[PDB]
Amino acid sequence: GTIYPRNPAMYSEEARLKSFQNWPDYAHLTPRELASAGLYYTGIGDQVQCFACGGKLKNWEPGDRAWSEHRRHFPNCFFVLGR
Amino acid sequence: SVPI
Ligand SMILES: [Zn+2]
Repeated sequence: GTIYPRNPAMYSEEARLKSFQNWPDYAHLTPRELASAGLYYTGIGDQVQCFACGGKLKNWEPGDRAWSEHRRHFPNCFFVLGR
Repeated sequence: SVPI
């Protein structure tokens, strides 16, 4: 293909959801919302990564939404642009 | 949030 995901295994939303098993208790966004936006947990802090573009986000703040943060920071991601 |  002409595009290729940074993490093919995390292609699956269910695989992304499972990655949040040890998502920290202070991290306010839900695994549901994050996984739906393409994001999976890297295992460090509140840091997540997109399976598609490979961008990483951390230090979530109140009012942040997963999709709007993903699109603001990585607007050329194919998952963002395929939504 | 911020990018890494
Ligand atoms: Zn992305």
